[PDB]
Parts: sequence; C-alpha cells; structure tokens
Amino acid sequence: VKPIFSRDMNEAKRRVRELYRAWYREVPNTVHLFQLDISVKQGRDKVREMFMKNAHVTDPRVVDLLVIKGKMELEETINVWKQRTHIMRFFHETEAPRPTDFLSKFYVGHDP
Amino acid sequence: MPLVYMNIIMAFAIALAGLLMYRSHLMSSLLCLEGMMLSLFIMSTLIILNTHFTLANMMPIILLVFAACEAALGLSLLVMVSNTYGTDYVQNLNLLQC
Amino acid sequence: TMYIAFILSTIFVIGFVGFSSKPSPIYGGLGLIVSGGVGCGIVLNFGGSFLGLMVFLIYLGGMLVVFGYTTAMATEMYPEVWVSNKTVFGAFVSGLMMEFCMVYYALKEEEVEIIFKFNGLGDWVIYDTGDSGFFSEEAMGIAALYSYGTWLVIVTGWSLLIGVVVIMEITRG
Amino acid sequence: MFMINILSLIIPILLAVAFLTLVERKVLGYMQLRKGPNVVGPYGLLQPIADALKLFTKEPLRPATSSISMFIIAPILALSLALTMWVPLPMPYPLINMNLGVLFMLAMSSLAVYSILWSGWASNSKYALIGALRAVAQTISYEVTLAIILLSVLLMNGSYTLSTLITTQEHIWMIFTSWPLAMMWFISTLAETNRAPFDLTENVEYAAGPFAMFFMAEYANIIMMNAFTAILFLGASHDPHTPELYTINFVLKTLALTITFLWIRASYPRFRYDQLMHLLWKSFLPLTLALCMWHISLPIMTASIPPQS
Amino acid sequence: RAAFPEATIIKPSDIFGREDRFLNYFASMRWFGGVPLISLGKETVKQPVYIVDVSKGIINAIKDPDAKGKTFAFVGPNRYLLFDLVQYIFAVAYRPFLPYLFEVSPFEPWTTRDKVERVHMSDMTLPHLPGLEDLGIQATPLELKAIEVLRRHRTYRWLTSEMEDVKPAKTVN
Amino acid sequence: GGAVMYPTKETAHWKPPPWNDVDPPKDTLVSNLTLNFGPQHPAAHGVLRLVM
Amino acid sequence: MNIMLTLLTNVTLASLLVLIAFWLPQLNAYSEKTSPYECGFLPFSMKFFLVAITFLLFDLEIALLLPLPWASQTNNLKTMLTMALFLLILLAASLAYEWTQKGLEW
Amino acid sequence: SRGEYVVAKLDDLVNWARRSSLWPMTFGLACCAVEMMHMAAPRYDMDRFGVVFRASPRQSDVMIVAGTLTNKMAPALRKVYDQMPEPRYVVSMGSCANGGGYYHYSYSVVRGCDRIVPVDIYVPGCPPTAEALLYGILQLQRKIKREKRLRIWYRR
Amino acid sequence: PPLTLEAIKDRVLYVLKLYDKIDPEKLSVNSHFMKDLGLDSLDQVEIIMAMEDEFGFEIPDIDAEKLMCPQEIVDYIADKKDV
Amino acid sequence: VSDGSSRPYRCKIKAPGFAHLAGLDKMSKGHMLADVVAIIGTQDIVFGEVDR
Ligand code: SF4
Repeated sequence: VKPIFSRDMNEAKRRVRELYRAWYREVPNTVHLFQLDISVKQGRDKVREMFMKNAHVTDPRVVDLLVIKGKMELEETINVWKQRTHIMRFFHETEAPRPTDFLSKFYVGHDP
Repeated sequence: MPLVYMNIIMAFAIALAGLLMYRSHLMSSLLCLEGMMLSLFIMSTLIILNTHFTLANMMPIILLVFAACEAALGLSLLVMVSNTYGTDYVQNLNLLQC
Repeated sequence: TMYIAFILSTIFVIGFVGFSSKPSPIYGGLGLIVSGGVGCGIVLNFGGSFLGLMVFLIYLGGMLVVFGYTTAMATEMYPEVWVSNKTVFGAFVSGLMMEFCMVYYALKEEEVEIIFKFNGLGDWVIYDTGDSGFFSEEAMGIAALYSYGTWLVIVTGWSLLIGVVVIMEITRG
Repeated sequence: MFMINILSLIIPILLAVAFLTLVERKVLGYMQLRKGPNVVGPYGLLQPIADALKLFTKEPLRPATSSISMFIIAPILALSLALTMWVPLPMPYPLINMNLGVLFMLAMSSLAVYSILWSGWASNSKYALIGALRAVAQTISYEVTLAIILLSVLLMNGSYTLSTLITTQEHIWMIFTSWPLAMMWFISTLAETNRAPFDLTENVEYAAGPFAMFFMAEYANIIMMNAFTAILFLGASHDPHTPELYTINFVLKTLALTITFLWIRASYPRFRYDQLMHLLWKSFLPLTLALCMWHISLPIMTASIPPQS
Repeated sequence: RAAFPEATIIKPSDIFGREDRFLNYFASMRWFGGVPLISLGKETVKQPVYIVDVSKGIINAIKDPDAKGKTFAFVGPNRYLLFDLVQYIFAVAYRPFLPYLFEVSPFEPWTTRDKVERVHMSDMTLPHLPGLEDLGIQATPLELKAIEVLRRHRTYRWLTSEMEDVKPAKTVN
Repeated sequence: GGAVMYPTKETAHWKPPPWNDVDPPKDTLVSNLTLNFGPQHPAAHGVLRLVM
Repeated sequence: MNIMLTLLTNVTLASLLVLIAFWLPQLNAYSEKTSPYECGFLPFSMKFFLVAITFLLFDLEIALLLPLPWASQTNNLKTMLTMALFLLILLAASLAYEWTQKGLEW
Repeated sequence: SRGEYVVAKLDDLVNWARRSSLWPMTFGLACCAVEMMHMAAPRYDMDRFGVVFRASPRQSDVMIVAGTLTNKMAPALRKVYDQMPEPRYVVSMGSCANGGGYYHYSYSVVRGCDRIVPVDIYVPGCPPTAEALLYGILQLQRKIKREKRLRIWYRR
Repeated sequence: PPLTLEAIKDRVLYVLKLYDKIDPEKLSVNSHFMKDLGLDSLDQVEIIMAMEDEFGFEIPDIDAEKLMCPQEIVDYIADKKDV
Repeated sequence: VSDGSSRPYRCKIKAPGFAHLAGLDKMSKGHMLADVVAIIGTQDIVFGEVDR
C-alpha cells in the first residue's frame, strides 16, 4: 500500500513529534491571540491529552492522516481562522460530566 | 517694546528650547521648529503693520512659504527615517557617531 | 477689553509651552493649532486681516494638517496629555510659571527688562492715529509683490518647483 | 439684538437640516418609484423628530477612544465650524461683513478637515484611521481646485467681499461667464462633503448623539456649500428697500442646488479612490490652472478690471 | 424557616462574576476619586465566592435529598484582605491603585451606606454550617476567574501587548 | 584599523563602519496587511468571508 | 466684538449639544454589556504621504496666488500679468514633473 | 397620579420615536433575504414606515435573521448581536431561522436562531411573503408601543 | 565571559530543575531521561525545546532523539557553541 | 445516482458559482479592494449554491 507520507512508524513518530513541537510553541500565542481564560499550561496539557488520545494507533498510514488533520487544526488556529469558541471547544466545559461507576449509571438512566 | 512683542519673542524662545531639548519623537521636534516659524510670522507681521511698511507686507507671506517648504523637507526626512527604523525616535539616529 | 491683546499674547505663550513640552504628537499638534489660532487673533487685532487668514488657511489649514497626516499614518506612540508623566507635566507647569513671573514683573513693574526693555503700558498705545482712505495697506502692499517684487516672485517660484523635485527625489527610496 | 440675529441664523439652519433629511429620503424614494417617509406624521413631517428622539434615547456604546478628550472635540469642531461658515454669507445683508469673507470660508472648511483626522486617530481602530486618511486625501484634492476656482471667479468680483458678488452679478449671472469653472466647482463641492459619488462607504464609532451631531454638521455643510455656489454663480436681484425678494430667490436657488446634490447621489455609481484622485489631480487641476490663466488675462485684455472698492 | 420548616437556606458571601456588584464595584472606584477605603481597608478580610459555584450549589442542593431543612453557607475558597483584594482587582484591571450621597441618586444608587458598611465589614466565618464541599462543588479560586471579570475593565494595553501577569494577592488564611 | 585610533573600554566592542555605506536591513518586518472581508459588509452579502 | 460673540456662541452651542449627547443620553440605565474590546497584537505607505506633501506645496503656491484680485489694480499691468502667468506656469510645471515622472500615484 | 401621568406620557413619546424610526440591519443569510429585498422594493417600501435599512449594525435597532443559520455562521450572529446597541430587537424571518425548516435535521444547521439569540418576532413562511415580513415589523412596532420601560422604573 | 562546559552544564541542569516532572533527587548529569528520570517521549521533546529556549538555538528532531541524557545535551550544546 | 429505490443514493450538485468563486483569487490578482467587490458581482456568486 502506498504510504501517505511515512513509510515506517518511526518516520510517522518523527512527524508526530514535529507537530507536537509546533502545537507546544503555539499555545502561549493562542491564549494571547484569542484572549483565552485558560493558562498556557492548560492549553499545553490539552495538546498532550489530544495527542495521547490517539496513542494506540499502529498503522503509519493512519498516523500520517492524524498528523495531517493535526496540522490542519494548527493552521486554522495560527491563521486565526478558528474563533474563540472554536478553540474553547477542545475544552468541553458546559457539558455535564457523565459518570463511569455502574451504580451511578444505574441511577442516571437506562444508559448501556 | 510692548508686552505683546515680549510675549511673542518669549514664545519663540520657548519653542527653541523645546526643539533643542528633544525627548523621543522627531515629530515633536519638527512641531517645535514650525511653531518658531509661526512666532516669527506673528512678530514680523506686527512690526510691519505698526511701522506701516507697506512694501514689506509681503515679507511674512514669503517667510510662511519658505517655512512650509523646509517643513515638507523635514516630514519627508522623518518618514524616510521611520520607514527605515520603524519609529521616528531620535535615538534611532545613532549609526553616525562623534 | 482694553488688554485683550495682552491676554491673547499670554494664551499664545501658554500654547507654545504646551506644544514645546513635547507631549504625545496628537496633543502637541493641538497645542500648536490653539496657539496658531490665537496668533491669528492677535494679527487681526492689529489689522492684518489678510495675514491673519493666511496663517489660518495655510499654516493651520495645510501645514499643520499634513503634519497631523504623518502622525496618524506613522502612529507608534502611547497617548499622553500635557499634564501626564512628569517629563511633560513639569515642563508645562514650569513654562507657565516663567510666563506668569514675566507677566507680573511686566504689569506691576512698568519698565520690565530681562533681555530687552519692555513697557507695561497697554499695547493700544503703540497704535498709530492715521487714515488710509479707500485702501487696504496690507492688501495693497502684498499685491504689490506681483508689481514691485518680481524678483521675489521668481526666486520663491523656483524654490517651490525645486522643492517638489527634491521631495520626490527624497521620497523615491 | 445681535444675539437674536445669531440665534435666528443658528436655529433655523439646524431645523432646515433636520427637514432636509426627510426631503432627501422622499426625493430618493420618488426617484426610485417609492414613497419616502409617509407614515410618521403627515407626509413624514414628523420623521426627523422621531429619528432625533430615538437617537438621543439609544444606548450610547463606548468605542474605546484612545483620547476621549480628542474624541469629544472632533464633533464640537465640526458643528461649530459648520455654524460659523453661514455667518459671512450675504443673504442680502450678511451677519458679519468681512472684506475677506471668501478666504474666511475657505479657512473654515480647511479647519473642518481636522475633525476627520481627530475622529479616526482617537477611535483606536485600524479601519477607522484608514478610512479617515482616505477622507483626508479626498478633501486634500478638493481644496486646491476649490481655491483656484474661487480665486479665478473673484478676479471679476474685484475683492474677496461676499456682498460684492451680488453687485457683480446684478445684470448677468456669473455662471454665464465662467460655466466650466462652475461645473468643476460643483463637483469639487460634492467631493468636499463626501456626497456621492465621492463617498467611501465600507467616524462610525460615534454613537447616537455624537453621530447625530456629526451628521447634522455634514448636512449643514451641504446646505452652506450649495448657498455659496448660489451666491457665487446664481446671482439674485436685490432691492435695497425690500430685501425679502433676494432672500426668497436665494433660498429657492440653494434648495435647487441641494436637490441636485440628492439627484446626483441617486443617479451615479460611487467612484474609486484612485479614480477620484485621478480626477481631482489629472483632469480638474490642469483645467483649473488653464482657466485661472484665462481669467487673469481676460479682464486685462478686455479692459474689464472690476473696481477694487 | 417558620413558614417553610424544611427550607434549604443558603448564605453566600460576596458572590463574584461577570455581572457582579462586588468585583466590578471596586474596579469602579475611578468615579469615586481614588480608592475610598475606610482605614485603608486594613481591618477587613472578605471571602468571595464564584458565581457558578453558588449556582451549581443551589442546583446540587435541590437534588440533594438531605439538604432539606439545612442552612447552608456558601463560603469562598480563600479569605483576602480587603486592601489586598482591591489591590489585586485594580492590578488585573490595569488600573492605577490610588488607595484613599450616592444613596440620594433616584436611579440605581452607585453606593449605599449599608453597602459601604458591608464592604468594610469583614466576612464572618461560620464553621458549623455545611458548605460547597458538602454539596460536592469544589470552590474555584478567585485568581483563576479574576481575569474573566476584570480583563473587560482594561484601560489601553494590558489585555494585549504588555499583558503583565499579576501574581495572586496575599490571602489571610 | 578600528572605529577610533585610541579606543576606550566601551568603544572597544563597537564595530567599525561597514565597507559600503549600506547599513544592513534591520528586522525587515513585512507591512503587507491581512484584511478580512467581514460578512456583514454589503458586498459579502452577509455570508462571505474573504481573508485577503 | 461681534465676530468674537459669534464664535463664542457657536462654540458654546456645539459644546452644550456635545454635553447633552455624551453625558445626558448615557444616564439612562441599559444593563451592562460585559463585552471586552478583544485586541490581540502598520500600513505606512508612501501612497498617502505623497498626497500630503504635494498638497502642502501646491497649497503654498496657491497662497502666493491669493493676492491676485488686488494686484490687478496696479498700473504696471504688463509686469503683474507676467508674474502671475509665471506663478501659474510654475504650478503647471510642478504638476507636469510629478505626472511625467513617478508621481500622482495617489 | 400626576407622576404616573407624566411618566406614562413620556414613555409613550419614547415608544413612538423607536417604533416610528426602527433601523433594521440586513443579516441576509439565505433565500429569505431575497424577499426582504422585495419588502424594501418599491411595491412595499419599508422606508415609507420609517424603517430604513441601516448597513451599520452599530447603528441598528432590529436584526432580521433572514436565512438558514449554520453552525459556522452561528458564532458570528451572536457576536454581531451583542455588538448591537440597545434597545435591540431580533426578528426571525423564515422557517430555517425559526426552527431550521427544511434543514432541521442537518448536521451543520442550528435548530433555530432562538438558541443563539433571543427572538422577539417570528415570521413564518419559506420564504415568508414580503407582506408577511412587513406584517411582522408592524407587529414589532405594536410590541414596542406596548412597552412601558419608564412606567416600571417609576413603579419600582 | 566565554561559555564554559561547566556553565553549559549549569544551565542544562537549571532547565531540568525548572521542569517540574523531573524529580530533583533522581536528577543527575548522566541520568537518562527515559530511564533514570522515567519520562515519556513527549517529555523528552519538551525538555529539548526548553534547552533550545535556554541556549537560544534550534535542535532538529534527529539530534533531539539523540539527546537522551543531560550530559549528552551538554555535549551537544558544547558542539553547537564550539566550546 | 439511483440504486433502484425511491430515494436517491447520491446527489452531487454542480453549482456554477462554486467554480467561479474558486477562481476569484486569480481574477483578483493585481487589483484594489473595491475591484474585488466588482469581481464578486461579475461572477454572480450566490452562496446558497456555492455552499450547497
Ligand atoms: S425558510 Fe425557506 S426560504 Fe427561508 S432560508 Fe429557509 S429554506 Fe430558504
């Protein structure tokens, strides 16, 4: 199969690290640009969290596309194409926390 | 001399003092320079009128024209300097020394 | 209203202190517009109608408007008033105090002498009793520029044209 | 009694501006096959009052002015200068008779330009400054041509006295003598007041009252400039015993000129900054210079030099 | 309590938020000259509570089956010296800290005598009443939400450009 | 060779003038503006964003 | 005194209206728009300044051309006419220089 | 009482001014904007009623949401709405603006502009006829006429 | 005051101290980040970026991967500054 | 695209405005801001069809 950008997982990890550096350095500016109420640590924590969410991937092709999507979000963030709400959408705030305990779910509703 | 002449001459002195004592912006210095030209216009006008120097009533106008020419020059130099440096700060003019 | 000219001259000095304190350009430009308007008033009080309107139309109308034009396009300054940071506030206050000391030494003491001799008498005295008839001395003399001052016209015109040339050559980069 | 005259010059002009708003609305509508304000009062006569009351009750929003001081002075300057420009105008007898009234008018228009610069600079808005500077550029070019045309036409008046224009145009209107200058003068007046096609659509930060006063000052300037055009070119008969005749004729002429201002507004597409300046620098200015040469040479070559006094 | 025996009475302490009358009130001392502070507000320690924390507690109290009949007292996360609190308020609001009748106003009074007394009255401390933690809501420090309420009160260049970060004010705890 | 014949401690660090009278371009900050055609603008018809 | 009175009355009237438009209308309570001026950060093009300096110089030449109406009363009509035409020709020459060379870019 | 009489009459005067000189902003998003133009067209001529289309939202009093408010456009609508000065009224024109209409179950359509901004008058139709939109504006004028802001302040 | 190897080490260790995740007790000149300090790959990337900030240069990803010990970072900076 | 049912499987809509607006940048090169407004008009761009 034709690789999207990276032939091997090591090459893909190189792209992932490059994207992580750009996001890590952009977070301070992003807080300034959109006048966000999150701290620079909070934004960088979210960046790491988002990267760690897709940490189970093993296919270099999928990792490549994930990096491409990550780049696209960074491009919009850097170019101020996103708005303040768009950046805050990463930080789910209004959404009420849904519990994980079975007994709590049992009380909450018929949630499977 | 009448007190009005004293006041105008004092205005010239004050503007000269402000021009010689720069602060930051070269624009402020140019403003002081042009103020001095205004004060000289007023002084010469009053003198010519009181003396009834009819043939010399054209002197203030010529002074005014040349004053604004030298100003057009100052502004042109200021924008060249600002475009090069980014601001019109007098401190930027430091490449030439001694 | 016998000392109106003296009041105007004092306000002229005050405005000169205001813009000579080198404040924020926008505030200074005003310090100059105000002083310029006062000076025009003084010239009108002496009878120079044409010259009074000259400064209003050219100096205040054009020269200071192009000055403001530049300050507006190249705006790299933090706005501050004459009574702002001590660098400007102290200078403004001290200039006003010096002017007031001169005024007091001028009115209370008739023969005030700092560098020139000044007389505390109202400036109305210096006015001359005379009739011009159907004449505007200022206007007639200034119009004589085209008749008597041909040389002045030539030199001033050449200076203007070469000024346009010089401005372009300087602001061509 | 003199204060009564000042009030009788200021208040009627403001009321005239208020009703001029309605007149413009209706005229534009009927030129667009529409009925202007017709519900608010009979024939919309109460529309300006409704607009004023609504404006002076709307929540004023603050535009983060870098210098409230300056942001507030700009409206004052505009309105005061607009009111002052009406003073020297001879409706047969002027309120303040100046030997150099014309130059006074020109100087007052020149100061008015500052209101634009002050408004944009103090607004703390990049778009505001850009637009303000564009207005500066537009008014810059008009002033040159306006001054040249005014000088050239006054070369047959004999002085800068506004009252003398009535005597000069006693037999023939000045326009019949200087119609090209009249054309350029009218277009220059359009450019001065930024009336279309010299608008730059898309001092907006002004809210309600401030905006309302700026609007009033601009429209008063429109009416005053049309009056100046009337006195300069469309001379009116004045009977010294009965001045009301001249007053009526002059008012009618000014109204006609303002109606032409609206008529042009809804007749032509708006210019472009480059096009406006390539008019007021490369079409009007050379022609104004040539016509100034002609209007200097003509009185001498025709032995028609007007009396100095 | 007499009419409604099982009423769940809540006693918040100086709720702060975007449309609050406590943080914004201090940041509005500009109208009242400098910073009018009785005895420089040196003997007053206040415990401010976040608006969302109070609201969430109210909702939690409704759901809570044992909250009925219990008088809750919503306390803030930290107790701040009134002087330090106002200093912090003006600090993040980019306002010069100048440490230094309105009842008459028929429209909404700018200041009330009782309000003045309540402002200079140090907040009580009742450890015998259930608090936010009893309802599960975790108190949010004023520091985190301070900018959201007071950045909008910025003067010229502190929400951008300089953007100096003011450290948390000392808490009297 | 050097800025001055007898240099001081402060002047020692100071660099002699460039060979050509051309001082290097400093910063070279771009002045290209990035305007946004806000939708409310009439021409945008309310539903158009033109990053320009 | 009359012209001074007119200036005073106009200025005071305008300032009073500014008072009743800046402070009177804002007395009415309209809640509070807790909306910050979100700012997060220069077109000094010669295209503008050039329009300004050239205007200054042309305005200066216009100033020299103002005394013309009274200058027509001189007995030395030929000399006055020549000088006036000279000033106008110089104005045209300045315009031509800018037009022929890289100017009038506005 | 006399105080009530004075306040009521003044309130009526204020109400008359606003309802007579309503200045709407054209937030034309979709098909409904075309009918809005036909309202300002000569046949109906909203200006005849004093309702002049104010391009500047900073000088507007009524926001006529005309079209389908998509998720991408939703933040802009609210941000423009809060930048409007008060008193500000929102008129929802069209089923798409009212509750999504044809695109209610779309993945990128707000289920009614009511969620984003509070609405005062809902104009039904797809597109609502220009008379219906004109009817809604007149209904808003009557709604303003009924408002008693001053009276409540006095009776507070 | 030319940069010294000791000064380079001092600044490197200072940056590591500023990094809250690193335990000061386990911090050492040769303490491997991923083994001795037990950090993640992203943590190593963060440390490399912090070093770039401290010494005002840029490390490519390849060299960043190479830098697995504080002493290794010190040596790389020594080569970078030619000290 | 019909699958033989009473509901279309896929309905792609070719909007003429979509391609025209894509070429706006090419047409707008070397023009002023006001020219962009004219270029939008000459392409007759309705965002209803462009965004489909
Ligand atoms: S309601 Fe109908 S006409 Fe209006 S926008 Fe929606 S689909 Fe189009």
